[PDB]
Amino acid sequence: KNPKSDKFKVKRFHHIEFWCGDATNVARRFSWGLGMRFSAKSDLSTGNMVHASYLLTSGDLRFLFTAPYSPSLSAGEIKPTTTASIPSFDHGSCRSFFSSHGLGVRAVAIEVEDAESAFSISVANGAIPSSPPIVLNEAVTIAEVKLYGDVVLRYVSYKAFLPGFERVEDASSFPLDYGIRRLDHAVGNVPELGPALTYVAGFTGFHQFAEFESGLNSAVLASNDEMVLLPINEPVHGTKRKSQIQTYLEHNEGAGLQHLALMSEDIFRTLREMRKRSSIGGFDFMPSPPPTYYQNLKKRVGDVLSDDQIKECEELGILVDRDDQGTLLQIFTKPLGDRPTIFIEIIQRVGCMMYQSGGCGGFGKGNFSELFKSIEEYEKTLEAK
Amino acid sequence: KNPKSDKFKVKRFHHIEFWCGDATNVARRFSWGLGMRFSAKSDLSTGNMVHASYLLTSGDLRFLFTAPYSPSLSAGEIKPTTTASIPSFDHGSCRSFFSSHGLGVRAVAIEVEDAESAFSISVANGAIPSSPPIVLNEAVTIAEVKLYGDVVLRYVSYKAFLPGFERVEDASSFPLDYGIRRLDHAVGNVPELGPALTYVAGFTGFHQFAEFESGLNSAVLASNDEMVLLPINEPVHGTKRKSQIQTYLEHNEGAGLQHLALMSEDIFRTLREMRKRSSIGGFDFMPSPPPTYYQNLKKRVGDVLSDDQIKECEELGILVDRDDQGTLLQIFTKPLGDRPTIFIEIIQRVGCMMYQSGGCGGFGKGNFSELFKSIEEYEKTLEAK
Ligand SMILES: Cc1c(C(=O)c2c[nH]n(C)c2=O)ccc2nnn(C(C)C)c(=O)c12
Ligand SMILES: Cc1c(C(=O)c2c[nH]n(C)c2=O)ccc2nnn(C(C)C)c(=O)c12
Ligand SMILES: [Co+2]
Ligand SMILES: [Co+2]
Repeated sequence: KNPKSDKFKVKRFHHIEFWCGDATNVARRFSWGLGMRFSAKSDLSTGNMVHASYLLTSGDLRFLFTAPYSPSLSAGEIKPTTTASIPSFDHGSCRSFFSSHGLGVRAVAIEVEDAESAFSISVANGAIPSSPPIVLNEAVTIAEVKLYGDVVLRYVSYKAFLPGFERVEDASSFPLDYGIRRLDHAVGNVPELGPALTYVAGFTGFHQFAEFESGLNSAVLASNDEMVLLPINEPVHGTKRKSQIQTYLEHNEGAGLQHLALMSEDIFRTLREMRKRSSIGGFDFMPSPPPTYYQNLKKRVGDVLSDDQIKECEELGILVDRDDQGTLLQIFTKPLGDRPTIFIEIIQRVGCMMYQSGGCGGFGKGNFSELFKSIEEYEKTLEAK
Repeated sequence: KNPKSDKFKVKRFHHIEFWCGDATNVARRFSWGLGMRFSAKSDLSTGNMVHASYLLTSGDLRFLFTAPYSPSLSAGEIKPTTTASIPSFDHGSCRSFFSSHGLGVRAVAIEVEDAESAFSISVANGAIPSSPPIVLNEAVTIAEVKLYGDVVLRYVSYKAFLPGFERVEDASSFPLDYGIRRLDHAVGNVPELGPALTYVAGFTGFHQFAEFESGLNSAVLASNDEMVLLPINEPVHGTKRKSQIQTYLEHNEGAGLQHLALMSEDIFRTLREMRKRSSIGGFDFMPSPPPTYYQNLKKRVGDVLSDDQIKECEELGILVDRDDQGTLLQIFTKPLGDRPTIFIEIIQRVGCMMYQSGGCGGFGKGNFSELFKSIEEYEKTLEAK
């Protein structure tokens, strides 16, 4: 049941902004590791004396990497005379964010029909303001409200990347592509799920998205057409193995974005490409499930995936779960940086054709149980041996 | 003339430590871009609750990348009970360094016979102390004194990487190698050369190394066998084109390390490998000199390099200079990070065989003149056209 109760018109995920210490090195590492091309920049070479911002793209996926210059470079400036291309940026906030959380997501940006109205309605409905609506070059409006922790939800709307950004010279823009195409969902970790859900659903009108002992409780908020999907987790205390949600909050110094799920148009090719680069500057993946997990795949997805595709899932370490409507293939990277906080999910969904409906196949909640049972069977198999 | 006046026994460059915001992403980028393998780590997985440190190696070259965790993780600790593997590390200092300078070199480390005596003698001779001698696991002694700006000169001595570091698992250690073999020299930029030279030569006993209108004055300090080479630059003001040394001081917020020169055993192969990766996560190089520069190469190094090697220098953008004792091949990267501050030089020296004597061929000072004349001739050639 989707009551379609959005309080403003939301279109789709627009971009994700990382706040970095050095945006150059993070962006180059992500570009090689994820197969995203350098598409736009705003830095000293474009007249920005305030921050360095580099944009990577793959299909519709946009990752923005931003870091501050020395404040001394823009000492003469005031907000009305700023050279920053993102006027919500603030040296002090950026340094405090990164000092407090390390590398991670500052902004989850969604495209809306009218960012000014989205901001007004949001705050009228309980959102905590972060940056007021600002119109850039009479062409794009940006506004920001607090989402959770130090993460903001950013509204962007276009009259017809951003003004002040320059498209990147083809020589520096190598056309990497490993198959990633868009942001599927963006997941937050919070100390208390209930108040976080009430707050965000409160000011967006986003509804609970229906789903279907291991560290978390979660719920998913969704836009009208369910193409903007915002899951939120809380830890469950008093277990035997410590909650990874609690571990996150400790190392992140509080709530923040936990993982970004990136849709691939061919998850086999994405994972082959990413795995070739894991030890030469790219991203590492979580340890693969045991062969028992994959033997168990025939009995639950044998009608969707052939035996060859199931064994290709096994070679690549890919997980599979299924809804009543569709099938999901997924895998998780190790943490993106020094701290055991943010990671990335690669995902591809099968089914729910009408275009594919958002969230088709769920989010893989069933894989917590299947991973447990598969690890237990595998140990018993070898113990027997 | 080398008066061999070192005040303690200095062996060779040991390592260079970068202070980072996220050590994971900088280290992976450098590894791919320079062809250095992951060799050792000290982080949460080794019991270090204070900092993440990752060591890359190529031949004898050691790059250490370090970033702080949340101070909350080590709140219970005191220096006598620390889990840090580098006891001079300090959260506040590291955050201030990076906030002030961005990505750059915190420590130039040299191996000495006795780090405690090197520290005592240094301070007795004017060095400003930074971290007192500390003996690690009864096996290695580390001490630090101020060099210039927020850069320290670090002494390391071994009884027989560092205690508390673990060697890295072969799977995560891909044996990259593009030919780089050791640190040749490490160059500082300061506002006033005279007092910097007096200070450092004062407490080391290092002597001036003999050399042979464009932005700088420089001088080179050297150890007894001239294998530790520490050039220092100051800007020259009142020129037409602004001094790149002054630009550095402005964007770096004061003095600091300007470039690291990395010796290659085959600079042609290094530059081919590095240039293939420039647009896929590696390092970019300065714009190549015009063809006139390379036509002029025959008249000054035609006796050292064949016409094929000279045209291979041209394909790769390599510079050539020569002393009265040896020949030098060199090239410069664009800045390593967001700010126009630190960069890297790749170098290979021809001559002075006895082993090769340090500094053989100089540092390429003659290339400032040759680059000017070559750019002038090339423009006149095309202007004529
Ligand atoms: C992150 C994750 C998801 C996931 O992505 C979501 C779960 N709920 N929602 C809304 C989601 O987006 C699904 C199954 C998983 N199974 N095992 N693991 C281990 C490596 C610890 C997971 O991390 C894991
Ligand atoms: C850095 C550099 C050196 C160098 O490495 C040293 C010069 N003196 N000492 C002690 C050194 O180590 C030599 C010649 C150069 N010619 N042109 N350029 C332009 C790209 C701006 C240089 O940057 C350049
Ligand atoms: Co997910
Ligand atoms: Co040099």
